[PDB]
Amino acid sequence: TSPLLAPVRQIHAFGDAYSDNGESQRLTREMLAKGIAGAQALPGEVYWQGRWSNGPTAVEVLARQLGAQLADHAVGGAKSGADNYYGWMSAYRHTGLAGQVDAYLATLDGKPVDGQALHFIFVSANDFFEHEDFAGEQPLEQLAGSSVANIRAAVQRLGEAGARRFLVVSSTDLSVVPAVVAGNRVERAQRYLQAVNASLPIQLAALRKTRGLELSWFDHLTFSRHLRRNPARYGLVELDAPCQPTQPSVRPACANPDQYYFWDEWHPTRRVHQLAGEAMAARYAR
Ligand SMILES: CC(=O)SCC[N+](C)(C)C
Repeated sequence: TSPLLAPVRQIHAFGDAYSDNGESQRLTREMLAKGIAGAQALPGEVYWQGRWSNGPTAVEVLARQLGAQLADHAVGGAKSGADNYYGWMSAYRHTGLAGQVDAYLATLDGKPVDGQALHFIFVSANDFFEHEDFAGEQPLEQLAGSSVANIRAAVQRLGEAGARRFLVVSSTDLSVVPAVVAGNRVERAQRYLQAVNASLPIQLAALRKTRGLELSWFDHLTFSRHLRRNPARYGLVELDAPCQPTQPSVRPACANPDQYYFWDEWHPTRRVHQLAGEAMAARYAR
């Protein structure tokens, strides 16, 4: 190990349902009130306080561990570019990573970026899910290259505006997601996530060096592989079945959710989010 990075007192989080701590719920409630075409209530009835899980997301645990306030801009469905898996949001708000970056910068209205705040980025899953669900054109190698470029551009744009500290999360292991397994798409997920995770850290290391940034890379795939190889160590028992099935329809939730890896068919449980948050916090002093 090298020296721990300096303490963190403010996080700005950008990303998708792996981080969202209430934004998709707030926005969809707004959209429903306004009669927006296509709007639906997200995340749904079988979720904890608007999180796409049964508890806090990894970034919420990271903030708790580190003693930081959290401004969590992440939106369930968010892609790495401007928009969302949920196409019907585009007309109302651009909620992808690039959209969230634009909205954060516009809220600053010329005032300075907090150079001490950690800019946490965790996105790309929906790039893959939209591509598979709506038969996207690109070869997965090209889709991964677009994901990588999008995330690099978000770091560059935040740095441009004055951000100095970043934590960028890798692709998760999409290959073990229950919906991917049920779609017989394990190899395509493997190929997509390997491409993102090989390229992105090399691009971010160059950007870090050029702009004098503090940028930490969190390898979520290494993290999940280690958990899923040694589950008993962490008190996990069921790695594959969702605790709270939703497809084809909502069924009764499992008795022992802290023994389950997956909450629904796409999203991990509060236990896994806890472990992930603790792992992410390990690079920083309290
Ligand atoms: C209830 C669900 O999660 S459906 C899948 C939606 N997703 C593509 C945005 C993850």
